[PDB]
Amino acid sequence: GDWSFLGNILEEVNEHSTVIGRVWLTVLFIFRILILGTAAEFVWGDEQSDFVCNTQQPGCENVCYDEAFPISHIRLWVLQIIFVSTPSLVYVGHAVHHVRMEEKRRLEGTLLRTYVCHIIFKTLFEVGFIVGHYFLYGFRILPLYRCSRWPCPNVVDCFVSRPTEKTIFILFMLSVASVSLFLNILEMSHLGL
Amino acid sequence: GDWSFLGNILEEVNEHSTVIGRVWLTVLFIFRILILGTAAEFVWGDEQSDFVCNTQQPGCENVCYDEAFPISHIRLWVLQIIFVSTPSLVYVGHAVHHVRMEEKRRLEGTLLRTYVCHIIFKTLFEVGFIVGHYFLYGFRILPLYRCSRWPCPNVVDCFVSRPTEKTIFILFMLSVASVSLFLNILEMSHLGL
Repeated sequence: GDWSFLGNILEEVNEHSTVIGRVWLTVLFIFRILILGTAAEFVWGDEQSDFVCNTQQPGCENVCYDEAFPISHIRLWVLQIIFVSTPSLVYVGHAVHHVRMEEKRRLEGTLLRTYVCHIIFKTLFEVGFIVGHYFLYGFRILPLYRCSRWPCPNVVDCFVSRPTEKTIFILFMLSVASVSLFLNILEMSHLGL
Repeated sequence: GDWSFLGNILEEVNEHSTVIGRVWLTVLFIFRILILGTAAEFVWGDEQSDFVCNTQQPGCENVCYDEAFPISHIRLWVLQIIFVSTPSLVYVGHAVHHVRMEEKRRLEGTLLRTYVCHIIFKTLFEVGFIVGHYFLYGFRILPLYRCSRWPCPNVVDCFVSRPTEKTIFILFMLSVASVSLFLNILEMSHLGL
């Protein structure tokens, strides 16, 4: 997809942020969005097309693929990016609002609170998405999925496409998110000092 | 198949037998062999060809059909006929042997024992085949057979050809065999008197 607008706003943010914050935005762009667009999206391109179940029951493949993957990982990661970005948008909006107010007439006591809260919310969203991914899928995609969802007769064997590659990228994204967390915590500590 | 030779011998027997015995041979011919040849054999003609399993596993249909029907009913009935006929052959052979012996030089004390024993053995074979059929297949062929025999993945659904018609003929043959038993018992009683 096209991320140009979000990139515009976030680049604008870069100016109004801590050094750790600029590192965080660089990470967001390079190791999440770029990889999604150029590496991961191709990996999941044939997720359902090459999902194959050992049966001749009509509709069994559509229901078994939907059971194994209620939301695809790539879409989960899209949502994750958007939600961890939103607070930064809030903060830069507050900043530009104060700027226009001063013109009509940096991290002051008024902004500081908003900035800290935005770091806090980035952290909360990151942790939430990581936990949700863990419970939904674990962190490994196994090649065999056994499904007993109607209309499938008894339990059928279905086989996932590219399970090892998908696992590699799952773990890669997990690590990127953990790095984001570390950065957020160090930024809170730096402000504290 | 061609039953002409057995028919020759058994027709020869008809002369050397009790009235109940002639009824028994008439039953054997009309209600077992004729039906097999003209009715039942067509019913089971497509037993494996129209046996269908819901799977795309190669070899699953050959192993699931062999599990459901280790011996086909028609072949079981063939064997049954042959084995219940053998003792009558023994007895008529004994009779012709005594005839030739007398020529060189009816139910006497010598034959009577053999005759009674041959009735007894007809009865034993009939009972044995009936019991064996009961344990192997019950007396109803259900339309759905569920099979978990390698190479089938998990349990698969297989569907039998002509289950209701096959059930009708199963019960018909059971009844014929029971009539044979009643005849044998009445023949033993008649001799006893």
